[PDB]
Amino acid sequence: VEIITHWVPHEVYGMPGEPDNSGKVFFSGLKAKYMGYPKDAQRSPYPGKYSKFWKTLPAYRYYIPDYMYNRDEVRPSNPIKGTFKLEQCVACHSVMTPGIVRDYNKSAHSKAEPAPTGCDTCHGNNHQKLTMPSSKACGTAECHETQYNEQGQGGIGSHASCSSFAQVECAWSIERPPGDTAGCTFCHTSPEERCSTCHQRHQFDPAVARRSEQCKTCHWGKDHRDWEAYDIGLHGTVYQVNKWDTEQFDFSKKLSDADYVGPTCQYCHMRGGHHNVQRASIVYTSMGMSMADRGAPLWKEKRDRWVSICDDCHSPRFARENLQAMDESVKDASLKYRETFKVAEDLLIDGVLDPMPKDLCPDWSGQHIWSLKIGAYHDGEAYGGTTGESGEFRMSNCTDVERLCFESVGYFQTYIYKGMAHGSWNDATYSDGSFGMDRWLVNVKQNASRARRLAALEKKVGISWQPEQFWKTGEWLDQLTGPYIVKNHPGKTIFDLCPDPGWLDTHHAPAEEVEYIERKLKELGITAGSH
Amino acid sequence: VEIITHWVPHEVYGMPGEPDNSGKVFFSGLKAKYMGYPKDAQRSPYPGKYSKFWKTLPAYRYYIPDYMYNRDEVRPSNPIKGTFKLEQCVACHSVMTPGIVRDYNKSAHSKAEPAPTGCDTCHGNNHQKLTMPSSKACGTAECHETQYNEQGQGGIGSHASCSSFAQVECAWSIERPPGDTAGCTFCHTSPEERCSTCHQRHQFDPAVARRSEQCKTCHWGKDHRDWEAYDIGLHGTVYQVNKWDTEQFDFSKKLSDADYVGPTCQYCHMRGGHHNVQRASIVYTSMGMSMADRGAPLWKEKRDRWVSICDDCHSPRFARENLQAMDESVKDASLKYRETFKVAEDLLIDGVLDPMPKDLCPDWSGQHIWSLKIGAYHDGEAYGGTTGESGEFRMSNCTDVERLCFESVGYFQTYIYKGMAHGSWNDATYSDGSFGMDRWLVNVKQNASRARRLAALEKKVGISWQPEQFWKTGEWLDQLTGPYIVKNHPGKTIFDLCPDPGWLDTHHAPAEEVEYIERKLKELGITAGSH
Amino acid sequence: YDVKPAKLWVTAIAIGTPIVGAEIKVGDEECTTGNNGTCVFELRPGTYAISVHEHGGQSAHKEVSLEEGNILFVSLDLGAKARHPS
Amino acid sequence: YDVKPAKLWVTAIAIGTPIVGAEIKVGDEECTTGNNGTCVFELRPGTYAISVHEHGGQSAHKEVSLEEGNILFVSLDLGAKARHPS
Ligand code: HEC
Ligand code: HEC
Ligand code: HEC
Ligand code: HEC
Ligand code: HEC
Ligand code: HEC
Ligand code: HEC
Ligand code: HEC
Ligand code: HEC
Ligand code: HEC
Ligand code: HEC
Ligand code: HEC
Ligand code: HEC
Ligand code: HEC
Ligand SMILES: [K+]
Repeated sequence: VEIITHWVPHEVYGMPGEPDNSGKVFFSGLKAKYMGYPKDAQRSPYPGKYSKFWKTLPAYRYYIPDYMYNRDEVRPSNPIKGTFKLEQCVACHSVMTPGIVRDYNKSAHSKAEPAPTGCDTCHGNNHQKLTMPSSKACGTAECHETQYNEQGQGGIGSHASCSSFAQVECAWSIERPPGDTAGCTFCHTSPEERCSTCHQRHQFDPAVARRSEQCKTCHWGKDHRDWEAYDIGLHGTVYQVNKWDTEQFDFSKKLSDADYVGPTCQYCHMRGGHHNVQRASIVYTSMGMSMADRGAPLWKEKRDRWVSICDDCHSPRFARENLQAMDESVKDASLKYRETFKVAEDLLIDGVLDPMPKDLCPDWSGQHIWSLKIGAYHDGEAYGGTTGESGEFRMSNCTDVERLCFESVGYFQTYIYKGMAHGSWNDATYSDGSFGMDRWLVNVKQNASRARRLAALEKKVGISWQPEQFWKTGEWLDQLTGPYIVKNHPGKTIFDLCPDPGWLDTHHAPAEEVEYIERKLKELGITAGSH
Repeated sequence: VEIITHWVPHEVYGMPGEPDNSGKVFFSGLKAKYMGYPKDAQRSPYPGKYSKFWKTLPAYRYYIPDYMYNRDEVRPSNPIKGTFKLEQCVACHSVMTPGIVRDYNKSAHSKAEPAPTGCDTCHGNNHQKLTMPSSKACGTAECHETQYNEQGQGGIGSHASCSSFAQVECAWSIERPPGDTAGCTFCHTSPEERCSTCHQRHQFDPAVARRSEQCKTCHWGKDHRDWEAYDIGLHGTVYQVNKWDTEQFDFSKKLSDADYVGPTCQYCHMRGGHHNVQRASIVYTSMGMSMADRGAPLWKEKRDRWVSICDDCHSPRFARENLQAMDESVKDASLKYRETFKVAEDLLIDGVLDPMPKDLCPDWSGQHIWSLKIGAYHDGEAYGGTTGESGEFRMSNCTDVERLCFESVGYFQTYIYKGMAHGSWNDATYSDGSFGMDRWLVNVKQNASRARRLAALEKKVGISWQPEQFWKTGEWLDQLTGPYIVKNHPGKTIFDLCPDPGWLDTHHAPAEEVEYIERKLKELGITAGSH
Repeated sequence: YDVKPAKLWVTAIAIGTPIVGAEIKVGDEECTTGNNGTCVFELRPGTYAISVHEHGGQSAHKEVSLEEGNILFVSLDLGAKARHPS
Repeated sequence: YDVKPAKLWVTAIAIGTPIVGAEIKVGDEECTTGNNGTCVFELRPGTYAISVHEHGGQSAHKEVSLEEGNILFVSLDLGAKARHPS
């Protein structure tokens, strides 16, 4: 495989210094002058705390539509003028966008009486004042308030907050050029903002929404192998073998009446058809990066509920003990990471980390706080930042040791939790699970050893190592928020520049959750934690 | 993505030094006090040679049930008392565990005459003396002795020995806390011990068992991409495209009458419905990590048999030559690894390996033998251990060079064998195949170069490098068998402490296998090998 | 003959997030927003003044002319000052 | 009326692996295990003593009282001493 520099007409070859947005071919993407995203392109600013630093693309308009499409100031132009009846929407679009009309005609919305839920009902009559319907539009009292409210019951890390918190206040997305993290906007906003999730537009078929694969489009990959774990496990094996056999899986049945041979994502997480997908969750553990013994007496009632779900096709004992095994795997995983972290932390404390945070490019905030610093556990001069303030947890713009630590807990550890939870034994072991963390521990130790050996040699020979320029600056690094803040707002951080209240300021844990924990801690006599 | 330390009530935040089994959330899994597995929990010891060092979880009771469930000393408690008729099992469980009864009612067992094979037939009548039916229970002369005996014909690395040898004497499982390798128990024991494998309980449908996907649940992932190779190959393409077309794939037919358009795992490995899945195998090559030219005249008759299977849908020549290509890929792969190993071996012999085995944590045995040492090929002071004794082959608790060597032969090389065997061209090349080994060879060479450059600098400057403490000890390392043996049984190894005969002591190669090899070696005039 | 009334959706936003408990006045009609931050009004043809008020002291205004059988979604953002804890 | 017999499963093991050749006697009926390592007995209701004797001079003893139409699986682990090569 070569970087092919032939056949394609030369007239279209980009030469050094030429704009990257010219449309010319730059071999291996080299030598081009970075022009950045089109800031003249008609679009919407992102909502939320960090609106000012949120670089947006036109495409984003669809993804948080109430703010980014539906406001008069933002709504995009449309070449078709006039206000139309439903008949007219259908007739025109049946040819202009055939698939949409094909889908609509299949939908229950079209057949509804006395009046159908038509294109105009969801989009408006005036073609110059069209709107994109958010979850709020679907969730009106007259329509589907039930499902909206159900979903909205979710806490942090649920379908209720995956846009407003996770995405709108996403560090990396804000930090980087848009497009670097474009996929994050397209993935994160959907569950909260668009109800075409799971049951696709414009058919809105609950039968297709009941299929496991619906979840895979988001619940897969590097930091949550939810689909992969389920799919390859015996539940997923049973599923793939039987899913088109109507005698084994009847998707026409409502989830309350679901009598499948094996479970679906929906069978477990959307028990009874409840739209709060987090309803049965025990405790939020930051994607499984944070650790908890879910089998502990503290969570007895919550674990019991899970056993009630498995009860459908297993003895309580079998399920109880299998989930206990998961708990053990989770605990043993964090044992490994603690050892891994110690190696990394020691490099920082001994100041032999290559390089130290102060010699890296400033983080998204415009600070030189240690990547791995957790404000609740770490405090000191070496870590940086104010008391209680965390670092920008990342796999980018850091040392190999920092990166491998991130990968160990942020990727491999999650494969153990999700793997064991969904019955994928290999995901929890060989397939980048337990043995993934093992491999990375070795990698961290080796990197620590090398860095310490160099530091020792340089001391004795009397070299004071000057960290290289590429740790500080570079073509990509220069485009980040960090350097911009340091240069243009010298004394301040992004938090200073964005003083508005965040999601966490306005959204708290439900009263019943605090009430349960306090009751159980008193019942068992365990000390409460700190801020 | 952050380590989120907010929203979740503080009362449940774990603070440094607190037990990990409290049920409190430890951010990134840090600062918790490791309490280890519940040793007070009612369970069974593991069977076999290393019983004493085999740490077990309650859940394991199901997985080797004859020893771990069915003995009076071990059988778990049950809240339901009485001895019952079959009618009673069905009626009660139809509500208590609905799915099991749904499955049972579909099964042929329920319909059997003059008497059905009921819950009581497999589990017993006394609810206080319930048993879990192993392969021995199914394989009684009165029932399915045929399938039991067929499966039992398998040698090492078959479904006949995957529990008794591979798992019961699994180095890593014994070495580590349980849960670290919990998935290994759940995966390995099944084929040998539980006949609910392939044809799921409680339906026991041979039709579902005939589907390729059945094998995927175990035959996937880092060290055997059996499913992945098949699935993505043209056989797997044909399969996925046609599997629900009854005209192309009829799963109601017995394997003797299978007239599919394309092959299934069962079509090739379980020819004629024979339960010895290894029946057609040429020679055991340790997951394909060991190398053999299967196309050599020595194995002519065995390769010919494979051509007989491919013959069904291809010319003998086409199949012959395609499998010859596999042989060549396998040989060329080991050529690469020999170069890779040489680099690693040279670091050990020159004593510049960072660090040397003596400065690592003791292995599972309580020794400091070199990870990569193969007793049959390696002997010397530098390697460690007695003559003929191997090291603990691992990806954990070693150098990067050792780790990368393991990965090269233990992961990437297997993708070449399995890839070429199943028709996945990319698995044998780009997708971590041949080019995977290439990448790791570069990685090994670089690590060797760096280690040698540091050693040279330290000699000239007069530093004698003290290997760091983290190679010897650490939060996870301390929990292993190695340190325990060194501390508590100073003079001895695990083999001393577990003197009982192992699997290899009581199980030998079949007479016909030795007879064939001896006949062929004489026929061709090749020298026999050594111990 | 039945004059088909216009349907007007009014969504109250505070830089992205829905405002709960805001009062929307359209003509003579009043609606106090739920979790949606959205009120749906069925109105006879004519020109109307939409006003969104919230207890923080922030307001948004828009005048809208509705014909027979019109459907219009209106999205009004009241700024970051309209965002209140819990 | 038919006095439905009791079915007795006797599994001989040696820390895991089934003991081949081992013989099991209960009452008057004498069974000797194959590769399966299990003997299925059908007995008239009553009290019966189970004895598992081997060529390698190792035995395990137990006793069961079976009612009408009982199914009981018995697992007896004789130990590592009841394990010989091939
Ligand atoms: C993408 C559009 C998604 C689809 C389709 C589904 N889910 Fe989801 N889910 C998604 C995100 C972005 C998030 C949370 C992000 C965050 O704010 O942290 C979730 C959350 C969940 C959870 C809760 C996880 C937790 O840590 O508490 C569950 C249990 C969950 N999702 C399950 C789930 C199921 C079963 C789905 C199919 C029906 C499904 N999700 C669809 C993104 C998307
Ligand atoms: C009809 C056969 C289609 C063609 C041709 C293309 N797409 Fe599509 N797309 C289609 C459906 C039915 C869906 C699912 C809708 C849902 O509610 O999820 C999609 C989905 C997308 C998406 C993601 C959904 C979203 O974020 O809105 C994108 C980004 C998308 N489609 C874009 C897209 C592009 C760029 C295409 C041309 C190359 C294209 N689609 C083709 C149906 C069809
Ligand atoms: C995937 C995680 C989903 C998201 C996000 C939303 N919905 Fe859904 N919906 C989903 C499933 C699996 C089902 C079938 C559940 C069942 O009871 O069997 C549904 C069903 C609906 C329905 C039909 C209600 C009924 O009569 O059973 C409606 C009206 C509905 N969903 C609306 C809806 C809305 C408004 C959403 C956005 C907030 C929404 N859903 C999100 C899966 C998922
Ligand atoms: C039932 C057998 C399940 C099926 C089918 C799927 N999942 Fe699940 N999931 C299940 C359990 C018991 C757990 C552990 C919950 C606990 O804390 O004890 C999970 C975990 C998840 C999570 C994490 C939720 C959290 O609180 O952190 C997610 C996001 C998740 N599962 C998603 C998911 C998806 C997308 C699935 C379909 C492919 C799926 N799960 C299958 C039980 C079951
Ligand atoms: C023989 C053909 C069986 C009949 C008849 C029934 N079951 Fe079974 N069951 C069988 C096997 C091989 C296994 C696996 C045992 C193991 O060691 O893992 C089981 C397992 C169970 C379990 C526990 C496992 C679980 O899924 O929770 C239960 C609770 C169980 N079986 C109950 C059960 C009932 C109620 C039956 C009558 C309808 C029944 N089984 C029939 C084999 C056989
Ligand atoms: C998990 C429960 C498995 C299922 C389902 C299937 N197989 Fe398997 N297989 C499994 C293990 C753990 C092992 C051997 C482990 C060991 O002791 O080394 C095997 C072995 C085989 C082999 C022989 C491999 C060899 O090196 O000689 C073959 C050819 C094989 N398995 C094929 C196979 C097929 C075709 C299956 C589906 C019908 C299948 N296996 C199911 C684990 C599991
Ligand atoms: C019915 C719809 C089920 C629900 C709900 C859950 N499981 Fe399941 N599980 C089910 C089947 C039909 C099977 C296949 C049985 C077989 O013979 O292989 C399984 C399999 C498992 C397994 C693996 C099989 C084994 O080792 O015994 C495990 C570990 C398992 N199931 C556990 C489990 C848990 C913990 C569940 C709740 C979260 C659960 N299952 C849900 C059917 C169904
Ligand atoms: C997967 C690798 C399997 C394991 C492990 C076991 N069996 Fe199986 N079995 C399997 C298949 C693919 C088939 C269909 C084969 C065919 O001939 O078409 C079967 C079939 C059976 C049958 C039916 C026998 C018949 O009339 O053809 C029985 C009674 C049976 N199997 C029993 C059985 C027992 C007792 C097992 C444990 C030792 C066992 N099987 C393991 C696939 C697999
Ligand atoms: C026929 C075309 C096959 C299908 C379908 C599958 N496999 Fe296979 N497998 C096949 C061959 C010719 C070989 C090489 C055997 C040799 O030594 O020449 C293999 C290899 C394996 C092995 C390794 C066996 C060994 O002796 O080392 C395993 C474990 C294996 N295959 C499993 C397997 C599974 C699980 C499949 C379904 C997904 C599968 N194979 C498909 C031929 C064919
Ligand atoms: C033209 C439309 C064809 C007819 C009619 C038949 N076959 Fe064919 N065959 C065809 C192609 C394009 C190929 C691939 C050739 C290549 O270079 O790879 C083949 C291949 C074969 C082979 C060898 C490949 C194999 O799978 O073993 C054989 C043995 C073969 N064809 C035999 C064959 C027979 C017996 C036919 C009559 C029933 C027949 N072919 C028809 C194209 C065409
Ligand atoms: C009344 C209800 C019954 C009757 C008449 C039978 N069983 Fe059971 N069984 C029942 C319950 C509530 C449970 C779950 C107990 C718990 O874990 O809390 C069970 C469990 C089983 C099991 C699983 C044992 C285990 O978990 O290890 C088996 C294998 C089982 N039951 C079989 C069984 C048979 C064969 C019966 C007829 C003779 C039978 N049961 C009767 C509830 C009830
Ligand atoms: C008798 C049997 C026949 C007849 C009448 C024909 N073919 Fe063949 N053919 C036959 C065999 C046994 C084999 C396999 C030979 C071997 O590899 O050991 C073949 C092979 C082919 C092939 C494949 C050639 C190759 O491997 O490269 C083809 C393409 C083929 N046969 C085609 C073919 C055609 C077109 C025939 C009619 C004119 C024909 N065969 C007749 C057996 C027999
Ligand atoms: C594996 C390699 C390989 C084995 C070594 C050989 C010789 C090739 C050759 C190429 C070349 C050359 C190209 C052109 C691109 C370049 O940059 O040099 C490469 C393309 C490629 C694609 C096209 C994808 C696209 O253009 O978007 C595809 C589909 C490839 C897949 C095969 C593959 C089958 C599974 C295997 C094996 C190889 N390639 Fe390739 N190839 N290839 N490739
Ligand atoms: C990619 C990233 C991303 C782009 C950069 C942005 C900004 C996000 C935001 C988050 C945050 C924040 C979370 C919460 C966890 C934490 O530790 O900070 C994270 C969660 C996440 C999940 C939930 C899994 C769970 O909780 O078990 C899911 C399903 C995610 C998937 C999307 C994804 C769609 C394919 C892409 C792209 C990203 N995420 Fe994320 N997100 N996310 N994420
Ligand atoms: K043939």
